[PDB]
Amino acid sequence: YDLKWEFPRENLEFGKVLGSGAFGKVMNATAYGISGVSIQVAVKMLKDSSEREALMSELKMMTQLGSHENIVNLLGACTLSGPIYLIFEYCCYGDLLNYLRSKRNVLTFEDLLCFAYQVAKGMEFLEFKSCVHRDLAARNVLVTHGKVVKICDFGLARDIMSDSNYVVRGNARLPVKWMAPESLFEGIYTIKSDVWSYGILLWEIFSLGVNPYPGIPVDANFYKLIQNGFKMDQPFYATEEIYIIMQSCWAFDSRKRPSFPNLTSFLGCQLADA
Amino acid sequence: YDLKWEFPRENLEFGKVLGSGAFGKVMNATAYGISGVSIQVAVKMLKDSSEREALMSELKMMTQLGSHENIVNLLGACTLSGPIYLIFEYCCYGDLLNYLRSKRNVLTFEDLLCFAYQVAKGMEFLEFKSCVHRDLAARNVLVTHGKVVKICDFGLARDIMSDSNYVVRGNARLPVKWMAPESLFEGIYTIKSDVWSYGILLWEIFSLGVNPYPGIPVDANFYKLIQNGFKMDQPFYATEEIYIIMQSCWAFDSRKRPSFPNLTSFLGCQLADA
Ligand SMILES: CC(C)(C)c1cc(NC(=O)Nc2ccc(-c3cn4c(n3)sc3cc(OCCN5CCOCC5)ccc34)cc2)no1
Ligand SMILES: CC(C)(C)c1cc(NC(=O)Nc2ccc(-c3cn4c(n3)sc3cc(OCCN5CCOCC5)ccc34)cc2)no1
Repeated sequence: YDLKWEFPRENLEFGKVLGSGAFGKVMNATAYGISGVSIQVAVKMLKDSSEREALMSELKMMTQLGSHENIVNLLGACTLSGPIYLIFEYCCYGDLLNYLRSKRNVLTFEDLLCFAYQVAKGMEFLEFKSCVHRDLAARNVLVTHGKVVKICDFGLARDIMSDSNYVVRGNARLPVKWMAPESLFEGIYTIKSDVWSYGILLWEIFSLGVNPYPGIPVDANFYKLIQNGFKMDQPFYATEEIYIIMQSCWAFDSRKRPSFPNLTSFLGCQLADA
Repeated sequence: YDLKWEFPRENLEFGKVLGSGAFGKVMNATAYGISGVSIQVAVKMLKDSSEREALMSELKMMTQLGSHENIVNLLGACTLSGPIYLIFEYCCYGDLLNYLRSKRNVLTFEDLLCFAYQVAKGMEFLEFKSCVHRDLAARNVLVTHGKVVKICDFGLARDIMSDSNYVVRGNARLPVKWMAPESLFEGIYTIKSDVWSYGILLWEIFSLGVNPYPGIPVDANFYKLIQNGFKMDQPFYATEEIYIIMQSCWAFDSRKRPSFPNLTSFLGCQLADA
């Protein structure tokens, strides 16, 4: 743990709560001298030592990572004289899933294309840094000024007990509709697992925030539907090209899916034309 | 049949034979006053009235079609005082399949990308004109000056009795490895059937002319292999992007394949980058 991250907690001026869960929360705050004179920041904190580490493990993970434009970037932390705080960039428009739903500032197709592009840029970065995201969805992407989007993970700051998209499977509560077959049936999580999730995230964007596999519940039939190769139909705001791209992320063989460098090229092409 | 097509057969100066079959042939010739003062042309002709029409039906089909750059274009015809001739543009480098094989003028990846692009341009044209090609392969594409490629059909000017890629199935001899499942199992031939063939043609280009499904013979197992969703692995000269594109042409559902306008956009993007 580098010392340059350590930020005076007294310089933090707390505002409203941005998200809450059973383990922890994300507050909004004003931080003096971390950038102007002060900026808006988002602060992660807890509310049990089995999770005092899971935060600390997130702390060292975010510092090793390095910054990217399409990632919620760490600015500082408080880890010495009191409770642990992780200080992030503030994304004033909240998560992408709600942002899309509320937009049903006017929203164009090219914006949709941009959102998709930036997320693939951000996952390309993670691929390079050799990370996997175990919960990649639209709800785990934030929106800031200038239609910029940043990938994040609420993790302990989301109440999964009351989120219907997290389904009890085995000794856990998982976001099943976003998960790859190897994840579901072998507990495997790779960058290509993320690619499958990205495909679902594309569906989320170009449906404008419709729940994946709409009208289909998560029961015994769903797992056999996925396992027999079921794929969603085209979402309303998808072009023909995008749907094909979206479909490649859903190859049952994880080896047959595109990489994120591939996805960035495919979507870069679409942006240049659109 | 418009009269502007009618060309004086005396103005034709015949050279070598460019292709032969059981029904007819394609001669090379010099035609005076059909364009310079004279040009090289390719002439289709027969060698039985059940095929005197199949040629005449090709004649009226090529005149209704209109010209495109990536199509072997009709220039004139002789249909009044003697045997029927159809006068086409001359493509001096022969068919694309041999051209690739002999190149194993130096050949670059971007040329490969261009070949693929032009063929999709040409099939996009046919799609618009509401035609299907029932035999789309690399062997049915010609190469001219400037690395330009033009789609064609030898048809009666190819000896299928001695071409191992035409397999006896039912009461016919068909190019099985290039054929879509609906074609094979329902006798259906649509523009999306052509899309599947285009996928195989891509494989041909980026393998540099390797026979599709190499090491796999056309027997009972092959039809059940295709029917159970078997797809070729990546050809040696394919990039990651191209393979994904190539794979979309092979969706078992014909409705899930890209259109040719789609393919042109996908490959146009790749050209712009490469
Ligand atoms: C990606 C990677 C590296 C794997 C990772 C990240 C990670 N860790 C994290 O991503 N941590 C983290 C950091 C910040 C946030 C976060 C949430 N919000 C903001 N930052 S800014 C914000 C603003 C919000 O609402 C504003 C008002 N809106 C408009 C009006 O209506 C209400 C909504 C709501 C939530 C919200 C979440 C998680 N650990 O690993
Ligand atoms: C597409 C559509 C509309 C469905 C269609 C087309 C259609 N009908 C047709 O496409 N007809 C047609 C017209 C021309 C040719 C043809 C063949 N060749 C040429 N034109 S120019 C040429 C030159 C060749 O060799 C030159 C020397 N090479 C280099 C040295 O080694 C030897 C080889 C060989 C073949 C050849 C084929 C078919 N009917 O419908």
